[PDB]
Formats: sequence, C-alpha cells, structure tokens
Amino acid sequence: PQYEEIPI
Amino acid sequence: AEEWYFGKITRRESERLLLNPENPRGTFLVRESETTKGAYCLSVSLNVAHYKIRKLDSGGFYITSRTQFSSLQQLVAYYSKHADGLCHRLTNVCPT
Ligand SMILES: [Co+2]
Repeated sequence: PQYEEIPI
Repeated sequence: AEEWYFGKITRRESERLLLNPENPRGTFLVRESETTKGAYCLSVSLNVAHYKIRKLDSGGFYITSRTQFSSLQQLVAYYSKHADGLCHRLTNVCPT
C-alpha cells in the first residue's frame, strides 16, 4: 500500500 | 556496499525475507522502488516498514530532507548508528 515516513 | 543491496526485488519478496523469524529487529535491505522510478527503498523489520530513498537531481539521497547523503552506503552507515526517525536502528543485513 504505502511507505513509512520519518516524522517531521 | 552490495551485501544489503538486493536490487530489483519485489516489495512482497523483501517482506517475506525480512520477516524470517531468524531476523532480529533492524534487519534490513535496500532495493529498487517499484512505484517510483529512479528511487530506492530501505526495508526494515515483527513487521516490515518501507522507506522511499529519494535522489536529488544534483546527486545525493535522502529519506527525509533534514538528513541527506552522498550515497546509499553513507545512508546505511548513518542509520546503522541512529534510527533518527526510522522505526528502528539498522542492525542486521538481511540474509540472501
Ligand atoms: Co547517540
């Protein structure tokens, strides 16, 4: 489905 | 620089290999992205997380803009010391 993003 | 690089492997197969019960948390591999051409992907493990490794037009790579690298190996060496935003620190290269 998708990708994890490093929190901003 | 090749060990953790599994190249053109599918997202499904990288999850299947990483999810091996013998692999501790932080087991990872870098691969080519199937949805975004030119970019790579860091897959880390128990569940698996996938991070898009974007490439700048001038040259370098980054998962998040605040932390950029000259290469995939510089990126790997960095996250092997501090997860710095990742789900876990890179600890183990995924076995073939
Ligand atoms: Co520290």
